[PDB]
Amino acid sequence: PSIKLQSSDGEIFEVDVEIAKQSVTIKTMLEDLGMDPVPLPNVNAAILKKVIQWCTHHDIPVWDQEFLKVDQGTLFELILAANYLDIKGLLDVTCKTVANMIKGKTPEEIRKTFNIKNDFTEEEEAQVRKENQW
Amino acid sequence: TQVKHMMQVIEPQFQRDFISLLPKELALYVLSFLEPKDLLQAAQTCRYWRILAEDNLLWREKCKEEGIDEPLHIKVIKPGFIHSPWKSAYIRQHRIDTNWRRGELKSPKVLKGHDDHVITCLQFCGNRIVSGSDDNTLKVWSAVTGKCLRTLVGHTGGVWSSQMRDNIIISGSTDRTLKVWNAETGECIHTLYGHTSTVRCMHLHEKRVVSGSRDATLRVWDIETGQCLHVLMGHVAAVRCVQYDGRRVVSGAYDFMVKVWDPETETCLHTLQGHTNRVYSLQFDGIHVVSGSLDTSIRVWDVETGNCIHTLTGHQSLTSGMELKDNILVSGNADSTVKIWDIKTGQCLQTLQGPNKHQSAVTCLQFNKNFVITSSDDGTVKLWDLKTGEFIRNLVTLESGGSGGVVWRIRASNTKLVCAVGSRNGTEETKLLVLDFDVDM
Repeated sequence: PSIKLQSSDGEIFEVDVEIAKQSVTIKTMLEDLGMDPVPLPNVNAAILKKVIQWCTHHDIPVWDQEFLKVDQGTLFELILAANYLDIKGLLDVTCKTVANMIKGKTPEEIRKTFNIKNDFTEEEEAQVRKENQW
Repeated sequence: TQVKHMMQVIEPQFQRDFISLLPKELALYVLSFLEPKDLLQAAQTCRYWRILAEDNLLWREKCKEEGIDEPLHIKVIKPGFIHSPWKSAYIRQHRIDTNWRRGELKSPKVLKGHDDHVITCLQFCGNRIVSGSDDNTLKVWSAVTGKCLRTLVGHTGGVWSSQMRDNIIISGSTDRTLKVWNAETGECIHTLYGHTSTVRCMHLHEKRVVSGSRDATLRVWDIETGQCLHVLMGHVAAVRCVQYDGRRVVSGAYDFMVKVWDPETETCLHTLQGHTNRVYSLQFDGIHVVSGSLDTSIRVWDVETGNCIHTLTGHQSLTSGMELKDNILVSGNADSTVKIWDIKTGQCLQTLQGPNKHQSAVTCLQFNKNFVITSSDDGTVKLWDLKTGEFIRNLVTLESGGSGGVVWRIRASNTKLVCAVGSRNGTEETKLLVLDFDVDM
């Protein structure tokens, strides 16, 4: 079959059941709470359209990595979309994608990637560096 | 919790970064994908990140990753910081590992002992070191202080096999008798007679000690009762090595044979035939018996079938040392070579040679997931990268290693290295070198 779910935006999405049931949240609301239209307050059409795209498509997969080539805003959006929709898959991929953005050592560089102001006082930063020495 | 508690106190508010905005949990589910190396870097990012990279449970795993299992709890500066018992426990290891690897050798605690004699066996059971010597004595030391705590005086023959299990030292001597000792009181609580020849080896397992002797018979002794529960007779030659997992008694005798025994019924369950010569070293993980012979080879047997599983060849001489762990075998060989094998695949994972290979015979070896510590007649205790098989450095380098100085046996704790150093000639006073690779935390 197929079921309809409503993003926060208010946009209904005709997404094949199972394909959408990849979101145990959506699944739970479909099989347990039974929502004619599955209201997904935490996910807007923009992202819900993205999770579905990811879901209707189901170590960082040789595709998910591209699909997540998107900017941080979206990534973050998906981390939540996934987390909210409880889509372990999407969540792992995205979160990892972020992690990978970190996997590269150098605090300074890690910041240049997530902005991040070095809010460490003189002594502090030192201490942090001494503690996370390597 | 703990991570939450940190925020509500340090107040690292306002952060224009991806993870700082992610719900605490998700930011963690993210950082969790980072290897400790990264987390540590991520932790130097910003107070916020630091606080996250500090999630206790996050390391409890990264530790069970490096096999820590025990989180260290150090024991008062400005802006409090709830350190993760695991992150620190992890760093401790990383550092310990590092202190081992490139950590400056601190000038070891010399444990002058067994003057002009050979430390024929070494036991290292946390803080207590038990050096067995052919000077008929054993000395219980403090890897800690380095002071000789006791000298198990009792044997009339030289000690050649030793086993220990906290306060319970069991020594086997040429005098034909094992001797159970109280490492604390240094008193001989038992003198296991039954062996007519030299008690060459002995493997202790819980309350029992199977002893191998030149008498061709091994004897299972009750370390507690002092009784000799069993006598394994079936070896034509002398038993040089013995392994007792409590279930079976794998033995290696100069009879080229490796006998697997069911102590209980004094029955040689198996006679492992395959060594064209004296089997000197034995290893047994309850599943695979790894015999190491003077025949140059190391045969990986199937204790169950008795069927040789692998005939690990490569060494050019007598595989003296041999440590088996997780089906990974590291064989110390008189060929000055140490080899690391995957006794499952029979692959010779590594060979510890190289420009910094041992010059003379490898006498002992210790190894963990990270390194292989190898002692040699060359007076050097080398630290090798188990994984890469690369020589790392010489933890020890007897200035006499070449002029008679030698390192007979070594025992490595996760934090320190005990080395039985000495020489046939008076160039190295027999002693134990206790190198400490712990870290200030």
